[PDB]
Amino acid sequence: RFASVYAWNRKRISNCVADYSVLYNFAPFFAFKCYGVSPTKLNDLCFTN
Amino acid sequence: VYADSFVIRGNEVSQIAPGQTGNIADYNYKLPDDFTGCVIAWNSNKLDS
Repeated sequence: RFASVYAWNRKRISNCVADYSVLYNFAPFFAFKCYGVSPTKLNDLCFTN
Repeated sequence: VYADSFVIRGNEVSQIAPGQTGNIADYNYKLPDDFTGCVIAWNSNKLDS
């Protein structure tokens, strides 16, 4: 289940290597809009959390 | 002048633009950043279904 907006959830991601290509395997994304980062170049940047 | 004609679902018409997202603008067609022309569309659900 997904918590409603009146009480939103929040989870951190860190201490792991990430691959967003498998993200395409779940479902087709309706919008998939990236504002500040090029969506194609999400696999060559190292972040904190 | 040129011409490219096709029937396609009207819920993704917004994907027809230089540097747009979605399957139409990424994996099925693309327009360059130097496009100088026009785009026309009109309803075709009833006629071809």
